[PDB]
Amino acid sequence: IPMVAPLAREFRGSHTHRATIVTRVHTDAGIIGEAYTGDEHETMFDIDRIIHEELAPTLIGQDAMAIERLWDSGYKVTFDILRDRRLGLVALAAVNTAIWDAVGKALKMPLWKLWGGYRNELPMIAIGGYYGEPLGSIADEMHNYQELGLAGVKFKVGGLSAAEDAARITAAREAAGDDFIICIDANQGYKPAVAVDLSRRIADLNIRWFEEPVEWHNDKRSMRDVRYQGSVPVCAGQTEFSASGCRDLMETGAIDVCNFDSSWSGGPTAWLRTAAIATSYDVQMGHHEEPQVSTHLLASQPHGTIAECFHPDRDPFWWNMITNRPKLNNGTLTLSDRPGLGWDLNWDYID
Amino acid sequence: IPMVAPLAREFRGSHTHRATIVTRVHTDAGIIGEAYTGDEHETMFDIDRIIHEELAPTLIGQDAMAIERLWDSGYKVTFDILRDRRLGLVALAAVNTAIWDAVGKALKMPLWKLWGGYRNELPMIAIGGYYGEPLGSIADEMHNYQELGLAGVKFKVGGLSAAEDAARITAAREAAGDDFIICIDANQGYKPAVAVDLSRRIADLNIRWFEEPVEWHNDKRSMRDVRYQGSVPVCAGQTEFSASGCRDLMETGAIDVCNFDSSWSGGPTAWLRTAAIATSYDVQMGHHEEPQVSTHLLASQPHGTIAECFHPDRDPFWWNMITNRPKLNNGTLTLSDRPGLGWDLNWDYIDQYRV
Amino acid sequence: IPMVAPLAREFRGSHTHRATIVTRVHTDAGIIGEAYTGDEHETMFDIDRIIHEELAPTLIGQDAMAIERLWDSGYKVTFDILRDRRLGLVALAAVNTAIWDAVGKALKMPLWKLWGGYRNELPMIAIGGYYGEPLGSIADEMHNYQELGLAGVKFKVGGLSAAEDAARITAAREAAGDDFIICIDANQGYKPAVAVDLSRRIADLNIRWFEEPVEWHNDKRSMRDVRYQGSVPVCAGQTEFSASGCRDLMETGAIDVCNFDSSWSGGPTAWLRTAAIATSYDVQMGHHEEPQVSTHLLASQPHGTIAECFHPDRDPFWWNMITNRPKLNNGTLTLSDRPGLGWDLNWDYID
Amino acid sequence: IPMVAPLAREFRGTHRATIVTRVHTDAGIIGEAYTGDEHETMFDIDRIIHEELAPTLIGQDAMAIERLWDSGYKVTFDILRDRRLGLVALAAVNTAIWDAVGKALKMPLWKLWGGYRNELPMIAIGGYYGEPLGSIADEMHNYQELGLAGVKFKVGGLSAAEDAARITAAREAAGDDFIICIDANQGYKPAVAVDLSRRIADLNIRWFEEPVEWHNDKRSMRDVRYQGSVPVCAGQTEFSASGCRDLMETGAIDVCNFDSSWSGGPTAWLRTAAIATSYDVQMGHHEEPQVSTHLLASQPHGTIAECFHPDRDPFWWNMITNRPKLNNGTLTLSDRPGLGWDLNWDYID
Amino acid sequence: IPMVAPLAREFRGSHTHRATIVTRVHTDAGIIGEAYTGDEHETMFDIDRIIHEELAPTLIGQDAMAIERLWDSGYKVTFDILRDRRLGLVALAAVNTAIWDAVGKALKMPLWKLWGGYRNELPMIAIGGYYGEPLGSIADEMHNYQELGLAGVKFKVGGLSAAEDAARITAAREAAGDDFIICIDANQGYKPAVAVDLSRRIADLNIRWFEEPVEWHNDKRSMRDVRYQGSVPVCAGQTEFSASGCRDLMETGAIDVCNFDSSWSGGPTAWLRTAAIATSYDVQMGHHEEPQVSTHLLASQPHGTIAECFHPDRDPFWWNMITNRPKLNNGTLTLSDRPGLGWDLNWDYID
Repeated sequence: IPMVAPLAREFRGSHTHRATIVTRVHTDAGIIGEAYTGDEHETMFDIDRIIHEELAPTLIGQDAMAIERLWDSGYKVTFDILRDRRLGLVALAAVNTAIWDAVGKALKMPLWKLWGGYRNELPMIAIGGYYGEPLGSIADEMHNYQELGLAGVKFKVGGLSAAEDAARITAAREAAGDDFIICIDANQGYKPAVAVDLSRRIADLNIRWFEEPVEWHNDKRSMRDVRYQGSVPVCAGQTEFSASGCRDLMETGAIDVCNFDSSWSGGPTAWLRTAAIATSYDVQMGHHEEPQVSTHLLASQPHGTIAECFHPDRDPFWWNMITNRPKLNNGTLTLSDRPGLGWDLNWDYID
Repeated sequence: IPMVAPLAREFRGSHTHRATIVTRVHTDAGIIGEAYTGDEHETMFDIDRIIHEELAPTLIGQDAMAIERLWDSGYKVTFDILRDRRLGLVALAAVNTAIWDAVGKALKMPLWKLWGGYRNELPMIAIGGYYGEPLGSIADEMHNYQELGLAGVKFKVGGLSAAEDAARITAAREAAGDDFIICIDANQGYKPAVAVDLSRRIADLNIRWFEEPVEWHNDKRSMRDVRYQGSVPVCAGQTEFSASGCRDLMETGAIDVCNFDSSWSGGPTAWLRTAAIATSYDVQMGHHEEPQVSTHLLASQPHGTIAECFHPDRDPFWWNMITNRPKLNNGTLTLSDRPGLGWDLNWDYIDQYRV
Repeated sequence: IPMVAPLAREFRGSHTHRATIVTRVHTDAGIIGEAYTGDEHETMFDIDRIIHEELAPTLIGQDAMAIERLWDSGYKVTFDILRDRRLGLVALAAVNTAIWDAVGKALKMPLWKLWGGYRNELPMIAIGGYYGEPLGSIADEMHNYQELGLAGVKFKVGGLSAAEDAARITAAREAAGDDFIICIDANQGYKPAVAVDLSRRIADLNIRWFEEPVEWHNDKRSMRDVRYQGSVPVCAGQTEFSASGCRDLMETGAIDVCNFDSSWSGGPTAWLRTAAIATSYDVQMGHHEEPQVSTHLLASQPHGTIAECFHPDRDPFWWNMITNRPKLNNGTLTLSDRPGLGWDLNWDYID
Repeated sequence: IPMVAPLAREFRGTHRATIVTRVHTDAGIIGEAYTGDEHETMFDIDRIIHEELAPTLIGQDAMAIERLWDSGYKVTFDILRDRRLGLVALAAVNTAIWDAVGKALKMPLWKLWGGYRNELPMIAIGGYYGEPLGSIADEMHNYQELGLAGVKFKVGGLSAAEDAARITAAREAAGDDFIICIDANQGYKPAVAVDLSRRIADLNIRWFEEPVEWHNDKRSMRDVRYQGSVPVCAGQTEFSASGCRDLMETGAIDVCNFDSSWSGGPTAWLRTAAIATSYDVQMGHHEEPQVSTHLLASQPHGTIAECFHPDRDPFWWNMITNRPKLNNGTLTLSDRPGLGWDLNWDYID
Repeated sequence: IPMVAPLAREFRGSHTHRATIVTRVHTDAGIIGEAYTGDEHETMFDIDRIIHEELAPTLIGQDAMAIERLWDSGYKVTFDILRDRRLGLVALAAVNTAIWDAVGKALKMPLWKLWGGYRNELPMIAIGGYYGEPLGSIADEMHNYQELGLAGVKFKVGGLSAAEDAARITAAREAAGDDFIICIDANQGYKPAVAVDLSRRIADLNIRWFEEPVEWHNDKRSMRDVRYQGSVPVCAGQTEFSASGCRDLMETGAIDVCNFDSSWSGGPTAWLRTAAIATSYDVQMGHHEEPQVSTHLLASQPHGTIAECFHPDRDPFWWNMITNRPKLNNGTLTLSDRPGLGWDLNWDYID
């Protein structure tokens, strides 16, 4: 199926702001592959430019079925020495996502199955527990996510001290009950000793995992210590650039869960390689937000964990962009059989 | 001490069965080295062929005293790339053990001493806790073991959820009291996360060690993690083919104790290499089953731990094969000064099950 | 700022004994660099011989300002194949510390500031808890240290069973109360299993760190395990000959704190290098004894920890050698703004 | 010396862009320096310098380097932007502070940072594809004229065969006594890089900089190091001392060219240097000669300073009016305090 | 067989000098285990002292047949944290070797065979090529070693540039011809770059191995590099304190041959463990000098290489202390069936 044209529409919404780039790739057949990815702002147009003048050229007229070849060719945009490597990886991820959506449709295959079809449903939690209580107190916020029918939450920490953040984590546990998944994300905020201290303080609250517990410079070796001296499993990966970066994390013994973001690292083709390596290390797979694509990627794997999304006011793109978004049935989301990503977009909202 | 002949006597005995080969190395002096090794059944005869057709040629007429020269030549049988590598290892181990017995007798030295002589006594446990209670309830099984003089038990697990298995281990601990050693064996049965769950659940039960907790493909690194995220020491090495494999285990930080099985990996010569490696990594040595050889090996090393055997039902050989077997006295077994393995084989028994 | 002469003044003092070599480096200016370092009794004269016959010829006439150059040529004394490598390392440190004291003075800069200037105040613990109770019972001793203004103690262990030594530590904790710092020092006396056992027992006594828990031959890896299987952080680095040796310790994941001794392996120049290597591994810096120098080294670093000393009956030097010794204030110490090491040696004592 | 103010003067000469950072003190001392070559993000890094860094410095003791550097380090914690922005803003401030404390102490940085030596060879970065500076032979001779010690020849863009030919040419034109480092800019496939390395084993190449693709450089360039014939150099792409420790721990490099203006300033660069000594790796430095000359000179394992042709980099040549004269490709630093450079305010405006 | 008395006889012979300790372990049987170990001169009486006051107490009345037990008990002497660890290792080694000779005699087994019996025949080379040419010119020296029947020489280097040393090595190869083994030893004298350069320079002279090429501090990694960037095998280990240290050199991929010295690190019991570690690493075994002991250690091992001795003028102890050295034939030495080390010491030379 030759490709005829890749177009891209730019978004922006407030709540400070949410942006994304809808990418579509029309083919010589009647199929149009589409997916929106990346929530990037200040660099949204340098990325859109990379897609039209750098990636577009090596795609137009190519067989959309030979993904390895196309991906191999577009992977050169990550070689530019003068710009932030992410601009090339996010652009590449955008085209790789839209293409994959096209191939699935052309094979009449939902992406969760084309990628392995381990299962068509998984739990989904919400990223909350933001400092400042912009969503109310931990009690109200936690109960709101339950009413929404979510499986659990990715509670934010890393801003206060072990003791203080330990209270907040405890408040959540008590408000939601034991029948709620609770993960904690530090965003690389703690120094190794603080994170260990915290890890031990909540050893009894049943925390799913401690996401990016320590500072950035030596996170591999440091979260490894937090992992072996702490009481809760460690998760990371979103900050890596490629599969090689997630492998190094795994080799260092720093993680239990890898949350490599495909929208940030070159698309599903890159994420599926990380996925395969995770099996050889017995490491579970996760995915930093991006529900529109994580659900399929995760579900498709025997080691996939949970899917993540934000509160409707934190992220409008997932609650409005999709009109056929499955109903949360007791925390778990079941993917349909609709080929590709199988999503129905909302063009009135798009504009 | 020239090599005149190798006699092989394999035999099966049902309890579903117990098999082994008895190897005998005759010498031009009066001496006759012998020992029974391994528990191969379906491949037993392939191993027999490797022994007489591949190993005997390099032994007959050679100086049994130059064990390294002999081991070096025979090691090549493990090079065949079209067969299971274990066949060559079990063959090499069988003959190697026999020779050591011969040299022990020629030197009028009991192996536990000729190999080191750290001590001549050590505790022994029984491998039990089988699912299905084939030996009675957990309680009855431990009591039977204590009354038999055993030091403790290597309890089976790896077949249920962390909750279930933890409950089963409690019973065992609860039924035997504190003066009893308790190790657990999952046989590579759990997924890392589950192994860790269990490990922490039995943290206050004084569990000697968690043997082979995780699945086979990534066992080294995964059990490494069960070792640092869990609460109990970890043991492995039995599934390794050689000393190198064990070294990787120790270099990975996977084990606290290595249970390299000599009968399965080239005999005492290779085991002692592994045990030497173990000392540089401060890893304690253990040995999976084979009490007729492990007692000497483990007793000779400064870092040796405990020997293992089964219930007479599970394994009839240890109890019926040896005649001058020492009486278990309150968990420990002390070796005599009898040269070599110093064992007295019961040929009425052997003759009864020869094949 | 050239060299005019190196003066050495050896002396012993009995309580087995306390020995040390005072070194003075004279400049063409009116400045004299001086410092006492070590505690090498029997090999004392051997060291002074190295200082005079091997190092002096590479310093006289040279510029003291070029620390890196003088160091690089002096390090040759560590190459001798026929003697303990410590001999050459101690001699190089003896002159290296004095030289630093000289440029410190010639720059009107107190060493803690010249070497980084992170802070100018830090806690100090006493190294006691000796088997045989040479300073009374554990209760009397901890109190004796509290009355002196010390922040805590580094308790000696490594000689008895985990249970016994665990009771000993509980005694010190129970006597001092919670507002006291407690570290334990095994001096490479335990087997890993015993160390991990002990570590779990004292888990509720809030131990700052477990210094050199295991036997020497496989210490790196063995203590890494006591770190991941145990409950308290591990410290080591004094037994190491160089920055590289401390790096291995760090690369193995063996330590939480590196206590590399400036005086035992080259001097401040080597110590500072190890400190930089530690920042890269999120490892904190400590320093085995040598308060007359450790205070300046540790105070300058952002990851610096605690300074250490001995009871006056154990080490008369730190307590009698310095006439302007800083005052302990509820466990803390503060350095003046005086150039170099800023110390006033009591010559009424050096005799 | 307390901070009284930090002034930022950025300018532009396909382009050259830098920020001249100046740190005013309570005394009459002003720590100044220009650092890095950011053009697109220039104004964002300038903003980080005044809105995020300035507050942590005004009224502080410039002497306590560790303390100041330690609080300004958080500019690198922002998860929503290139990490390089804070890193660059931090280097700018840290570099200007060093010159200040250097001037306050009457010490030239090359000596204050160690003072191993005051002289070192300097090579130029050239041999650009397209021959913008003329044929290889003429560009080599041109650098010979200028008295440079050698060149850092660009490669990584053609076949092992072609680049080897280009590199040979250079050897042919320059002679034997001329340093020749090659630079791929992470452009080769491991296999191709070994091929090139082997082919040039007799041209006496000083080192091979960033030979293989970025994604797995550590392990990959390490293989080039062991399967090839010439020493490998990398580090400029690392964000920190830790990244550099990794290249070293992996056995990837022979020389580390960590870039000071790019990763936090001299305070960070000197940490990577301490580390390197423990691995016996030599220290190099990606361009920025106005700062690298002192850093490298001060270390016992220092190697070479780098600069560009007057056509490619006007700043070094036009801004500092008292650049040392080259002698057989070697450069001697003066005893002037701090960095000792005298900017050209005419050119600045 | 019980031990009744450990007798030591200090040895001092001028050439600077050769010193050694002749240790004799007496038993209630006829047997007397005897041997002379290492070369310590000034620390000599310290070592001798450690033997009588620290080790003899743990041997008298004991069973010499229980080596592991005895060795494990003697090891504690290497625990003294206040003195060069070598003193205890050398004392431990003296006692251990003497005991092995006793058990070999009690078992009527020659050690080479009791330790393995791989072979009773191995080649021997001489340590030579000393700077200053005190043993004549290179050619003269090579021809000397050949007329003596030696199989080769261990040529000294590490003092000059790669070029000049490459020529010294060239002179030797050219004076000895190809029928000669040529190993080189830098005694940790070069910098990595210079050693690689020298290694690449001599790639055609057929050099058996490059011994301790680089400086001490980071020798493990730095020699791995010499090994992979150079052209000749690398040998080291004699500078290591234990088998763990040799295990580290192996895990780092630094050597091809391990020349761990028994008389310097705890004796045969220790060296045999290192030998076993070495087979799991496909690394060959060597032995820094001590031919009176190494001949048996190396021959017993299937991966043993070459025994080393000195020129009669560099060391008279191997040529005069052993009244019954087998004669060199075609550069190889052949061991007899005499129990233990099977040597007849020259008591004339001893008194």
